[PDB]
Amino acid sequence: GSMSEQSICQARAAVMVYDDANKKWVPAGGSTGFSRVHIYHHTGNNTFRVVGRKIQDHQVVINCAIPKGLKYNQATQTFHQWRDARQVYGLNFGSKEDANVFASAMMHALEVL
Ligand SMILES: CC(=O)N[C@@H](Cc1ccccc1Cl)C(=O)N1CCC[C@]12C=C[C@@H]1CC[C@@H](C(=O)N3CCC[C@@H]4C=C[C@H]5CC[C@@H](C(=O)O)N5C(=O)[C@H]43)N1C2=O
Repeated sequence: GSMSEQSICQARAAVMVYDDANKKWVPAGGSTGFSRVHIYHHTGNNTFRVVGRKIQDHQVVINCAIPKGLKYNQATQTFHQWRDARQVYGLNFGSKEDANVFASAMMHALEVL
């Protein structure tokens, strides 16, 4: 938390999860809109996670570990995505600057893990 984790970036993005059964992206957490998406570094054990909160109502729409070896796909300059055993996640960034901020922090996490 506040004492164990440190934010290494903030970026604006609509967070989406892939509905594998329907072959469609769905808003993470149930409602379409932009979130503030952090990567948080647990400095103690050198782990990272992605945490995003809807700007409007503060709902946490994503909270997922970044595992070592993750393949992070920059599909376009403003839409990046990744997978784990359970979900495919997509970040539709509000600008290329946000995309670069977040990708730059994710790529750091992946090299230091
Ligand atoms: C082997 C594998 O798993 N491959 C993954 C990718 C991957 C590769 C390597 C490592 C991890 C991963 Cl994750 C894969 O390809 N995946 C993950 C499931 C989703 C998808 C599969 C098919 C569709 C084709 C279309 C494409 C897609 O979704 N978009 C294209 C460009 C961005 C464009 C942007 C936004 C969203 C807003 C909704 C819709 C729209 O804009 O209307 N849309 C889009 O159309 C978006 N797909 C994918 O990304």
